[PDB]
Amino acid sequence: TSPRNWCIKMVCNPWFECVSMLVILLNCVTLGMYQPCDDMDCLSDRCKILQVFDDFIFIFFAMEMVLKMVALGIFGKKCYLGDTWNRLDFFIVMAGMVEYSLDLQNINLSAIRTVRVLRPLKAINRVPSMRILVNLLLDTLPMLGNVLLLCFFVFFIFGIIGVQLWAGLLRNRCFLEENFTIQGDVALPPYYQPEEDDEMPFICSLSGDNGIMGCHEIPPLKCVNWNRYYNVCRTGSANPHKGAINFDNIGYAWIVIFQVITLEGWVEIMYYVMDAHSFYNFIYFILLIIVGSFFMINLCLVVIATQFSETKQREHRLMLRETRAKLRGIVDSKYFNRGIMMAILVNTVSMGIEHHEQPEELTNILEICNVVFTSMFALEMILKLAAFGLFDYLRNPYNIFDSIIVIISIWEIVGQADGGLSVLRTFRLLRVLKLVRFMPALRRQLVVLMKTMDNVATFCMLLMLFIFIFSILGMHIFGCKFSLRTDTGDTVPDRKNFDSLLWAIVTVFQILTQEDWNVVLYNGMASTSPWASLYFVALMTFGNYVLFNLLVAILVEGFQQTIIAHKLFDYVVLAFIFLNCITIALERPQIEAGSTERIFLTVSNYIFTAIFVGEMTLKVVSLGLYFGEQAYLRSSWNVLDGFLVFVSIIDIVVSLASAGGAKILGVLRVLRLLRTLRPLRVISRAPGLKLVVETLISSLKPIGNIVLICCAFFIIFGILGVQLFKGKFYHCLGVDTRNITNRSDCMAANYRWVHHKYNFDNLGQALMSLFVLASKDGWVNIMYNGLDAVAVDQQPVTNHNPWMLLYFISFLLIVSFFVLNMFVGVVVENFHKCRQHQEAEEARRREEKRLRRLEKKRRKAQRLPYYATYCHTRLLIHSMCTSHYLDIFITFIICLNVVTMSLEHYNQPTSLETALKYCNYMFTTVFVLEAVLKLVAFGLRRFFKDRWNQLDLAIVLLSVMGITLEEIEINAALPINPTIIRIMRVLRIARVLKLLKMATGMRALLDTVVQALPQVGNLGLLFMLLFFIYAALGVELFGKLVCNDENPCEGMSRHATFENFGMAFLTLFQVSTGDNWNGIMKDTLRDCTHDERSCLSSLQFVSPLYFVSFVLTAQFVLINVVVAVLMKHLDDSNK
Ligand SMILES: CC(C)CCC[C@@H](C)[C@H]1CC[C@H]2[C@@H]3CC=C4C[C@@H](OC(=O)CCC(=O)O)CC[C@]4(C)[C@H]3CC[C@]12C
Ligand SMILES: CC(C)CCC[C@@H](C)[C@H]1CC[C@H]2[C@@H]3CC=C4C[C@@H](OC(=O)CCC(=O)O)CC[C@]4(C)[C@H]3CC[C@]12C
Ligand SMILES: CC(C)CCC[C@@H](C)[C@H]1CC[C@H]2[C@@H]3CC=C4C[C@@H](OC(=O)CCC(=O)O)CC[C@]4(C)[C@H]3CC[C@]12C
Ligand SMILES: *[C@@H]1O[C@H](CO)[C@@H](O)[C@H](O)[C@H]1NC(C)=O
Ligand SMILES: *[C@@H]1O[C@H](CO)[C@@H](O)[C@H](O)[C@H]1NC(C)=O
Ligand SMILES: [Ca+2]
Ligand SMILES: [Ca+2]
Repeated sequence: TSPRNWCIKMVCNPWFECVSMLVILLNCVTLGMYQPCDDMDCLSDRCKILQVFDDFIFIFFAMEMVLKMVALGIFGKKCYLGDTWNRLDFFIVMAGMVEYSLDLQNINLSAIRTVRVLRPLKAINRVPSMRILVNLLLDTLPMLGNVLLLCFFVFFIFGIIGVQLWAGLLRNRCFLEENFTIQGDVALPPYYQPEEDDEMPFICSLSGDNGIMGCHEIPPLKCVNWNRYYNVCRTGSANPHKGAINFDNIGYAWIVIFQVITLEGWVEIMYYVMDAHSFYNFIYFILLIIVGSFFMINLCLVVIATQFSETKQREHRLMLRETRAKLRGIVDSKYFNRGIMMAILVNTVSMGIEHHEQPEELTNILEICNVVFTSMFALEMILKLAAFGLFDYLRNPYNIFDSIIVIISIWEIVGQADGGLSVLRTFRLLRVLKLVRFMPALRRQLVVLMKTMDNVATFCMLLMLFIFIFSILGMHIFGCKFSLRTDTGDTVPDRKNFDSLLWAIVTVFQILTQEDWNVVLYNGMASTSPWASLYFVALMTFGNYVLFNLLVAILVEGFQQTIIAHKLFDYVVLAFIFLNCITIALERPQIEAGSTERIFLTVSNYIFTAIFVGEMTLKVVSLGLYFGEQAYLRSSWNVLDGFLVFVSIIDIVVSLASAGGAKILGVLRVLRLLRTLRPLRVISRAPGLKLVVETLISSLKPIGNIVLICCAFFIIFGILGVQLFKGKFYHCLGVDTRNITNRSDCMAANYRWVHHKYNFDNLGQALMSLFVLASKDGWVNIMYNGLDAVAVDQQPVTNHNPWMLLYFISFLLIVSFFVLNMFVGVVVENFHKCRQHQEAEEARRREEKRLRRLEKKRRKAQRLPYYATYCHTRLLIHSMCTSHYLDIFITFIICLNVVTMSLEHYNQPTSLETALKYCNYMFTTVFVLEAVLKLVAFGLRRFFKDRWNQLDLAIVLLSVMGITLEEIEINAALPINPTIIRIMRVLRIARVLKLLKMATGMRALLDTVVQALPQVGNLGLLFMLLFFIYAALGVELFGKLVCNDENPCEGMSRHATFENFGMAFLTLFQVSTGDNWNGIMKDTLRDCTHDERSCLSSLQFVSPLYFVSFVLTAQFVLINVVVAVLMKHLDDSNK
């Protein structure tokens, strides 16, 4: 109409969307300027100007809203409320109007002002690529409810189990005696805490609750041992982490289960529970890890990738002067090119050598060699411009980059006054990048990565929008509420605060990477309210388990003589190797010299070596050592077996050479390390594992180029870190660590000059610190050291140079991009091979599948025995009482059961106890009723043929078993062990399993997982083998590492030390989960008090290599498990 026609031209004008983006970004800038610490009631200048700015922003938002209503209509498809984001704009408009009205009404109510944080989200609609991507995500969300139902199942089951086991157990601190007598000056706290303010609480074990740490393990204070008076412990206090880690409610149990889904703070709460209730809760926590933290979030990855696959496909289916020429000859010689490669490579090596406290001669050699390299590069400059001409030299921009490098180097040499030595020397690293001009594979790989980034960029903007929104939300709700209290005369703010958008964004990025996100979880749950954990739950879930899986999907679909008998010899030698494994898992560094088991271990080594040399001889006489083709050493596995048996022989020889063992103890160490390497022939002696290892290697070449590029970036950033941080990672750890600046001040105080184990002095230490950074573990402390670092021998000061956040976070982003590229390369590599196999066997498989549709035709009507029950008083039972009208009742009763179990907590009302008793009676009675109903509906044939009525009968049998024991405590018929009652209650949870019948999506998805168990099981066996090998190897390397007060541990707390074997298997699992693995490797590399050779040994060479290699192999194995699940899911999508 005419009124509509007046404004449609302006509304449809792209100038309107341009000014919409302008004001959206201006609104983002206005939201970013909030200073929660300083903007107190907005009694400041910038507060007032920002209020005016936001006022104008809301005025324009209201104006554009009314313009679009009066130009497009309301409440219709063509109308304004047609697109989703228009409704969102209306939502912010309404919320802002409400906030403005309450501002007029003089009602502060700082909770609707916390809707401003949603205003940046409007930028999604006013960007085409962003709008398409977000619409695709919103369309793939409704198909994610299945894995969200899996999430609910394996959160609720573990929440019920946790609340039923450890309801309030975490609270029992160790108190003084009940009637305590003190002469005077009562300084004893009511209970015992090792650290101040219950930072590391002392959760005991109750009398009857067979924990481990039971108040007789108290640290003897070292006068009078005041600690021994903490005798009895009772369940009344605040519970650990300022009341944040407990199992009282089911919300708190869900918080803890989430904390172990993200694999952060796993061990701390694990040992909290072990202290509280029982040592055997490791089954609970390890099962939760394996099920949730790996089989859930990676099923989330699989589901998002798949759903985005056919959601891309669905939308896609809707559409569907004479010397100049002579001087060139020297250039294109293919050997001069290699000579300049060698020059550049040795220049890189020269830049890598520099370290802290250089010898005076060494830096001179470095600068002279720099001059030589700059002279050679300038010679190439002048040569190529002459022999080619100006245009030809400038035709290729690689030569332009070379000229830039030469100019910068020359200026650096010339600029010997100031400034040049600070930046241009740091710019020397550009010469490393000249290799791209030469390596042919790293051109194609880099171009492919840029082709990917052609799709990543919009998703990067989406991620930045998301992180900005949540950083603003954090500033709003956590501003000035994270203030750590006074310890030196002032309440210094926590480093992971939310007081400024710089710190807000760094903290939100840190939370997304899952490093010390539990600390901010606790300090935001103990400051505002326990409901503040929803902030972190939403942040982590949308970021990691939705958005990052979305990016993975984006990339994946962007790409897409003597007699010989060999009947059971392999199987029997596999059994022998397993027995060898059993005796390898025993060589703990705790056996007394000459003990009974020591002799057994020696003789077992001898007999196993005899068996292996026997099979060696059998194989070689069957084949021949190297005597022609088809010999013993013509396969990789046979060569490995030969190497292992030869190592065992030479180790036995050296052991028999024990007489005069000096100077060969290192040789014994090396032979023992290879002895740990020994249990690896199971791969050779098994077909499935051998095939899987072959496939794992075949899936490593396609990502080999990306691995080389990422190692090159590690070297580049290592040299950069060496430049930036040389002697700056030294601090005076002492009583004060205050009012002191340089090391001379510390030596005046005589505290200590502590040298961090993670620092950038050498390039090897820089590379180890960079690997710790790039594993998104322990990287926050490294970053804090970087920002704090000041100079060679003075105290780092807090946030001295925040600009180094760029280094420490750009490294994380580049390594993350390369890791996602390795993951997608592995996925697409498996895709090709599995696709071929599919074609072939599935063509034959779709022949028999039409044969199976003919089988259903056959199925037909075999006079189904409904008549036998019809008119037999079951005329209603078989049909009218087995229909979906009767099973909705079962599902409703199950949901009521779920919400009843979700009500148990600590100190619950006894009235509520009896209410749950009656509800449980109701549920059990109706379950028995429906079991009888189906039993009379049909006879014993389908009773076991259904295979699900079996499940219902098992559930009702367990239920009636549980309820009967309750009556025993009413009539006091017999004293029943409370453990049996606990088992019955904790296994009442099995009534959830009946939801699996109607959740046909659960059946489909879990099945799709199930027919991946060939590959998943084989990789799991390989992964257990990796744990075995690396655990034995760690037992011998780090076994003698004593954990005590004299050696204050950081990562190996109580049962994670490498002392025994199993205590090393636990810590290898903990490293595999990436929880405080860097801490553990900090414990391993540690100069001791000369009490053992291990600290003073070559552990610096092998411990970082140990941990790095284990982390890499574990991650690769788990990635290939995920990939196998993904390809089986896509093959199921084919069928
Ligand atoms: C739906 C969830 C999973 C994602 C959406 C995130 C936010 C919309 C929610 C999740 C966490 C909630 C916060 C949890 C904690 C806080 C502090 C909490 O503490 C207070 O009572 C402060 C009272 C005051 O400041 O006067 C009040 C609710 C609030 C603001 C909540 C506001 C709304 C939040 C940020
Ligand atoms: C399947 C096999 C090839 C690998 C897995 C074997 C482990 C499950 C078993 C085999 C030997 C067992 C170890 C045998 C010896 C020890 C030392 C033992 O501690 C002590 O002897 C000191 C305390 C004391 O002496 O009473 C604790 C059990 C432990 C770690 C056992 C942990 C579990 C182990 C490693
Ligand atoms: C390639 C990325 C994925 C990981 C790189 C792993 C290794 C190549 C790095 C990590 C740990 C580094 C080692 C860490 C410790 C040292 C410091 C330095 O040893 C010293 O302290 C010298 C003084 C002395 O102890 O005598 C020699 C380099 C070295 C072996 C480093 C050599 C290079 C290592 C093995
Ligand atoms: C440190 O220096 C300050 C200077 O202001 C002084 O007041 C203080 O007594 C010194 N010592 C300690 C332990 O703080
Ligand atoms: C180190 O700090 C002290 C503080 O008393 C100062 O006097 C001195 O100049 C500083 N620098 C040195 C010792 O090189
Ligand atoms: Ca982690
Ligand atoms: Ca951590």
